[PDB]
Amino acid sequence: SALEQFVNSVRQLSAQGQMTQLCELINKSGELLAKNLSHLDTVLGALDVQEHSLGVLAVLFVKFSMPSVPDFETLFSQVQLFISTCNGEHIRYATDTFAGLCHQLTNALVERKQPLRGIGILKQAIDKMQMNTNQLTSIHADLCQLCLLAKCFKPALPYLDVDMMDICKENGAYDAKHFLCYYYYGGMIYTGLKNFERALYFYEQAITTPAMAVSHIMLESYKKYILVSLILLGKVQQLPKYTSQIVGRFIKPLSNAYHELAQVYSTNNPSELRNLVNKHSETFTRDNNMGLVKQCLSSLYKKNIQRLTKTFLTLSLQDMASRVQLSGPQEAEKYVLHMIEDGEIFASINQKDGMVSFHDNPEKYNNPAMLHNIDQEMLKCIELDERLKAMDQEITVNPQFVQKS
Amino acid sequence: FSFKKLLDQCENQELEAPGGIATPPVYGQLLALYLLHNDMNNARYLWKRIPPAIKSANSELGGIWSVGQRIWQRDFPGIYTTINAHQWSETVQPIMEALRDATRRRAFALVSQAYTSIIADDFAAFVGLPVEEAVKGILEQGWQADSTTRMVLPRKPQQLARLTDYVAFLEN
Repeated sequence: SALEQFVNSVRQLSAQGQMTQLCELINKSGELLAKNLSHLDTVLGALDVQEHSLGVLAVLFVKFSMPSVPDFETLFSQVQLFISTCNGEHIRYATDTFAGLCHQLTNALVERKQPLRGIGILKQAIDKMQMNTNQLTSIHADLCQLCLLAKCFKPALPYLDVDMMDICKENGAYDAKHFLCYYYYGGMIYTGLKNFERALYFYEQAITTPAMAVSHIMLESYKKYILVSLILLGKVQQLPKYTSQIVGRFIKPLSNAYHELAQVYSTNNPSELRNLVNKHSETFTRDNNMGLVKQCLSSLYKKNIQRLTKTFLTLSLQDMASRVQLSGPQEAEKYVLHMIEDGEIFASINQKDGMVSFHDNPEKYNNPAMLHNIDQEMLKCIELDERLKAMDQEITVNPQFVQKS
Repeated sequence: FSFKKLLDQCENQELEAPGGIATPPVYGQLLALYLLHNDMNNARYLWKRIPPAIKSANSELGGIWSVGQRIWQRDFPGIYTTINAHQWSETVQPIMEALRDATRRRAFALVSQAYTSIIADDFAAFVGLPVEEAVKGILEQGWQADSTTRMVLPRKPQQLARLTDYVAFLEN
């Protein structure tokens, strides 16, 4: 009787559109009535999939309850159905179960064999399932994982540049882990595009999550935060003091090689850094960090050269090579030329005497460009203030406190 | 202009692939377009993304990757040599000339900004041209000093609305 039950009942919920009963069945299925395999959907569901293909999304869940589904193109067909026959505004019906459905579909086979297949599917799903462009959801972590595993960094850029504020409850299905992944995997993206500032910010946000339990994601985020702070700046940036105390009790002792690497970097001895890297090579290779510490070793020379510019005005190439231990005037000239091209330094090279001069007068604050920069900063600050005021005025509605005081 | 349109076209092609595995010419065009915009990180990641079978299908991808490897090392004479050493397919021909023009402009700007006195041989290596041709050209342009010592000297010779918005916001 279940088949015609579904037929006429689904007619009611969709056509007649009583929200009470549709949510009633939806919650009745949930994670309890969705067990015992599909509801004879191998044969009965063959007729029901072609019925309306809108109430059947929860059903797909049970149709992905069985592992290693023999046909995978069926999921492709139905996802192209939801993307093509997308009305746009009734997608709010699938708000809670949708994220679980995408996580289940991607966490089974997509991450194993074809991590590029669902790159655009999740991007399409995010805009039409979550409410406001400032809202962090669980499927963000899944999409970031897909982009990281498929070596695709460009499509996920617009989904990371915008600062993400407020987190959807997902009816309690949004575990803390899904948060820690999003600010960790995405951080890797910002270490692949040579955007170290946003990578450091993402790692700092991941570290400061209040959680009294040791997780490997937190450890890896701490290690990468140390490495990125060593690359970008000459020292490890101090973490905000409001972070959980577990980081300073269990995370720090386990991540010990990175701290001594930071100490060796701060003592400013490029010769010793290479030896220290060689000594602890196995730890870095085990944690998959061959490609970040080497960047720190390379950037130590740039830091030393910049500190040289902080003191000298006109220096010989041989003298610079001796001071920065670059072992060669030609290599020092090449490094200075590369840094001039990159814009990190202000210098000129005179090859008549093999000399390098420093002209540190880039800006005079007398041009409309700085006016435009100040205007942009003003606009950002004003938008931030308006958002803060709106949030504060939204907060004051709740009667939680302020009774007699 | 046309480069941005081609980038949008190839990004659209890659984003939605009903067949999943695109043609080797498409990937080669993508690699060349990434190379043109001197964005080495994206070009390297795209090169890594490529399945080995499509790499081994055609040697045009290998040539473009050799060009990318040479340009990653900032070896301008190597870039100039490898941009003309081999041959490629028709769809990538109208982009390699633009890439060579862009790299020539970049070399000229780098020489002008990062050098006050440069040896003429170094200038010729940077531009990948015979010394005399470059000398004559920069004589006509005028950014050069003299011969004999072999030292060319490259030198480089609604406010009301915004204010009222600021003050209106400030007044609360």
